[PDB]
Amino acid sequence: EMEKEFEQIDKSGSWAAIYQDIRHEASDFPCRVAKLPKNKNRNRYRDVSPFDHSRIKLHQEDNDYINASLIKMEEAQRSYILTQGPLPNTCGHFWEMVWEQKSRGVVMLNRVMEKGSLKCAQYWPQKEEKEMIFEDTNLKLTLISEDIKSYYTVRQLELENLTTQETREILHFHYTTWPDFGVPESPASFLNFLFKVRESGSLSPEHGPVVVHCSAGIGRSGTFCLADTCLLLMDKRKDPSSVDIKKVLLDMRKFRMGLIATAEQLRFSYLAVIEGAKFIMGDS
Repeated sequence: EMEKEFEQIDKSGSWAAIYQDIRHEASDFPCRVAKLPKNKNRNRYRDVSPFDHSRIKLHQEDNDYINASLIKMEEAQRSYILTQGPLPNTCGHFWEMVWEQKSRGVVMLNRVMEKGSLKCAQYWPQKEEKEMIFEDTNLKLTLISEDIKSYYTVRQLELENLTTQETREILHFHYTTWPDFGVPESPASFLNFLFKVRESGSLSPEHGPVVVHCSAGIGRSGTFCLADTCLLLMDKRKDPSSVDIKKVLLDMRKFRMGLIATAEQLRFSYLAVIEGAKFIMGDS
């Protein structure tokens, strides 16, 4: 299994080089809509944009733009929407997208404030008595309950379409202990969070794709998604060896640029995968 390749790269200190070549090989597609002057304030990072071919479009004739990409993994048959942490002006959009795409879960792998700066808006209500209503998108959001734990918190939110008056339970999985641009050192904590996300059914085919985000929606998001798909493919085939993580990542990269922000996050992905393989291989 890839545990050997890991053993090698590690003992050869080739992680940075391995990673750079992935960059060298990554797809390049236009992000023209993202770059339109009108969408300037809809993007958190000038350098992180959704390709036009895979971007999620809002169902509104006004401005259908949201910095979000539909990562569609055909082989594994799993889809994810990776997106930047919503901005003060784009939280309505974010929830409109969650609604229109029929998402059931939202995986947040960052904190509103990191390294002294605001890396994401507070797009969800922290107290059940104080719900949020997104006037622009005409949606109401309410916290029904939350289960806070050591390094993560799961929240149960109710999103209501004030138009159709319809209601939906949205599960919010928030990893609170993962360093920006970092690795959550210990595949254990990551995998435990991953499996909690899985067990919720949020990742199931019967639901729209799960919305995964961090600040830019490429580093830690890439990691979550990469480790999950790799484990999914090993599962389908019940054959850990048939999985090439670099090929998997390069395929995710055709849907959104920059997934896996540092060589360590890549190294971490192997770790989480090789270790998650245990369980996936019958050692539940």
